[PDB]
Amino acid sequence: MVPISPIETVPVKLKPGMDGPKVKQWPLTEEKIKALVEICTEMEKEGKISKIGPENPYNTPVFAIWRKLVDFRELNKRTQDFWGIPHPAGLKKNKSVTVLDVGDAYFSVPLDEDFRKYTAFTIPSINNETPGIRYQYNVLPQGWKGSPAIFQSSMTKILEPFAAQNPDIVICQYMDDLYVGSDLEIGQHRTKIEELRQHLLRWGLTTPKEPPFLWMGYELHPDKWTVQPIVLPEKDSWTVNDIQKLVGKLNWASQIYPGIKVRQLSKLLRTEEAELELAENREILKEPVHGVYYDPSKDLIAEIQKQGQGQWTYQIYQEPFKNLKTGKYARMRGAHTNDVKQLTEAVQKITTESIVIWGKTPKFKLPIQKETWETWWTEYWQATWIPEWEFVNTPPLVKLWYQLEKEPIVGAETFYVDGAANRETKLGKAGYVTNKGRQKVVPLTNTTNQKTELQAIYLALQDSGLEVNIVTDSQYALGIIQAQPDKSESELVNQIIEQLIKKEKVYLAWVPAHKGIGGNEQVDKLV
Amino acid sequence: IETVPVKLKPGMDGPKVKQWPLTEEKIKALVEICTEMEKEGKISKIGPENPYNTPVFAIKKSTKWRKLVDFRELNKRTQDFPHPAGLKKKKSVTVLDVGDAYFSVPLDEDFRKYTAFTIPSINNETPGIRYQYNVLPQGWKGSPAIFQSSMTKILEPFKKQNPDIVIYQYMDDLYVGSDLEIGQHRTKIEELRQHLLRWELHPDKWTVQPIVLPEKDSWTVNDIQKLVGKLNWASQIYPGIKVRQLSKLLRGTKALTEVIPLTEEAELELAENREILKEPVHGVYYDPSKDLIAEIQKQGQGQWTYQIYQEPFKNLKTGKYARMRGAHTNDVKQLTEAVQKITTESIVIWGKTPKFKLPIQKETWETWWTEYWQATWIPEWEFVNTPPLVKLWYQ
Ligand SMILES: N#Cc1ccc2c(Oc3ccccc3OCCn3ccc(=O)[nH]c3=O)cc(F)cc2c1
Ligand SMILES: [Mg+2]
Repeated sequence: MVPISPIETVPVKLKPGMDGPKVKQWPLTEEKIKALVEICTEMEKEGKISKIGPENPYNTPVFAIWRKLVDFRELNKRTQDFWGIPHPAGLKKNKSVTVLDVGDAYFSVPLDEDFRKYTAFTIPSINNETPGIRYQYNVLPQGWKGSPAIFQSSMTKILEPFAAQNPDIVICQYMDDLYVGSDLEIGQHRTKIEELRQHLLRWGLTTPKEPPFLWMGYELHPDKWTVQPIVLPEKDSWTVNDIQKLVGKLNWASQIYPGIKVRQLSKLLRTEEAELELAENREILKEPVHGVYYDPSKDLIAEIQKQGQGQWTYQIYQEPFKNLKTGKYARMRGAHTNDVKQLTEAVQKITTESIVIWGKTPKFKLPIQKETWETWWTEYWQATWIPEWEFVNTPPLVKLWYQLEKEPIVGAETFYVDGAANRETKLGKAGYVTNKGRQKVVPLTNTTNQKTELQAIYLALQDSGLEVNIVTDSQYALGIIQAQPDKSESELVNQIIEQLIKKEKVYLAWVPAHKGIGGNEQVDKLV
Repeated sequence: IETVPVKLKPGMDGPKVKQWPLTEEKIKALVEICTEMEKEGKISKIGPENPYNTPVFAIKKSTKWRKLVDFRELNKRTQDFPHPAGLKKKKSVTVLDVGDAYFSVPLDEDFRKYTAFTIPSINNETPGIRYQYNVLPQGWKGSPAIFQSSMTKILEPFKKQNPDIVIYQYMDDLYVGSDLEIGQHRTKIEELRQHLLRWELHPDKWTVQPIVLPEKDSWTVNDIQKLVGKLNWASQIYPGIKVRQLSKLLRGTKALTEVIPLTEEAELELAENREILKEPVHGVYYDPSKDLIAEIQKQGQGQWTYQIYQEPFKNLKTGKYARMRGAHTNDVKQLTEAVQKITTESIVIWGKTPKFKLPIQKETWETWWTEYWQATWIPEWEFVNTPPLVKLWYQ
């Protein structure tokens, strides 16, 4: 007998202060008992388990479905703590790719002796007239918390030297499988696969699929990758769970499939738009498309498009018309925002995803003028940055809709504005006075201070020329306008934006309230 | 040569922290470096029985890649283990990297499991390479605390030779203050370095910035409105600020560009305000127990302002930063260098790092800050999403 290379066990402890699980054995039928007796008998013959005595207080429940089912949930709760899927678009094209799934994975790796005492289970005897049969595991049990970690660690440990000895091949390892690949000749590749199988066999690991590979919702073909076909459930009544599943499926489809919109359906989990959206989604899922694999010798490119309503879409590719992958970005929840910020966030996201998948940052093609971005980042109070990028013109283009002056405008009328409201009666007033004598006060029902100050500014914008200076005492309004939203949840703010867009020059000054500063009248709106 | 027992806080478990994605070149550098460190027994591979993980990335101080470990979580979870106030009063201070010594001291066997880290793989094609430290890791707060005695015994003759020199130690860095001349300072630093082999900051050129008001022959309405706003702001800081006579000028409705002549009461009031602002701030103390807060504002054109305080409107220090090195086109690089400088100054003055409030979105900073970061330590930070009105008041 050629001696099998020994696998060194991983020391395992329970959680501190806890003891091993003790659970009464469930009553079972006679057939179940016989089946379990036979199974445990042949398993004991193979050396996966061993028979124990009364000295072990710990008991793990067991069922039969044959096939044995040991429930270690309690042991899992009392066992200690132990230490992302690969993305197809990140894979590199190889002339040959072989899959090797090791059988009897967990049962091929030994268990730490000092922990075997806790994996003890008992087979109920017939009619309960004799003591149940006692057993304990000698290898990694199926369903035990610590099995996969120890298994994969052992696997890596055994795999290191072969990988070191063969730089001309690439080996991936997910969980219980090995994915080998090379640009060698078919015979040489198959031979090296045989060698690997021999090397694994030395340590006592048994190994045996051909393209296309059905793996983790993906379909892997030699020259390309895609997703397994998406099935959108059709029912006249859509429940919350149905919408969650539909959102999950559409998100999963959105990686390869460009233009997938999920805003409405996700908004319903807090219309004609939603129906047309899902119909367009069924329109996109009509003719399937394939993604390609990654070539390190060519530049990595990500192009972004504004999809409207806080939605963005991006394509990652190296050559035109051939995508590596795609995706989308929904804007974060906020009261105010502009296109440039959302674009920046989207870029950040794509960047992180890229570094995860390809280990590098791609060059960006963005729908924004260099000048626009320049103005933005130079005048924006926050610090902001984007990596290397160039402007591609594919409307809608991201632009700055209005810009506030840094200095007061000469020849421009000066609108001193103010607004106030009564807290309990919700009654208020808003208006302005100017240096040319122009005044206005408007009374308002159902409002607050902020709304009346905003309203005052809006009034100043409505009744003024192409160039205007505006004085306000509101830190709130100035706070909103200094954030430069191009869109807002509040209709008033949107109207003010609409006013600013029409303006040529606008200077927005601020003064402290109730300091007796002339032209600033809190007295008109207090009545 | 012998391991001193190290434990954790009363009921705090070891750090489990997600390793963030690394670029390919950094992963390569870390692989090479950690291979070399594995050959020298500095670190050793571990199994799945170790749940704990601490983040790790790669920097450049020199074209050689350096290994940086984010020991923040471990430091705050590590159990609690004499600031030379004459260090900030010195003419010059030079910082040295004495981390290379830390790897000569063995680490307590029971604590190593907490210093576990993972070199990540691209696209998750293989499991990450996990290591644990066998010696004292750089970036851990316990390392200088443990090496403190040895460092004392090493630096004893140099300190006894010329006691015009202050010596402080923080993390992997060794601060040396003196009153000498830059050339003699560099020769002294060379002699100190070769003194450590056998075994450029100017603190006096910083101050606490006063609040200044404009001096003008003629004032526009806008000028006076800004003045009144600024003085009103300053009223929160200083007791005797009054603006009623200046606001008295603004009375009526006038164009922003119209020139308004100052009265005698207005000029007097303004002068009184100047005299008040020339004084320091009343009752400003440092509390070693409380936390240091650093606020930074972007002024544009490479200009950045900052304030270190503990209580609102009670600044322990204020400063500016306009230093331009290759950062002209990049805001985030600028902010990173600024945060570093501020943290260093804070280390010199109080012997500890402050908590920052960065004028940046979390996502941007979190994505890019590790590219420009040359410092062996790391501070804590939070993000201010609302624009401060007080920006130009510090300009
Ligand atoms: N079931 C299954 C499964 C199968 C294979 C997986 C996988 O192949 C690779 C393993 C090692 C190096 C390169 C590999 O692939 C690159 C792309 N690629 C794919 C298929 C093909 O036929 N040709 C080709 O070029 C990598 C992986 F990350 C997961 C895999 C999963
Ligand atoms: Mg008001």
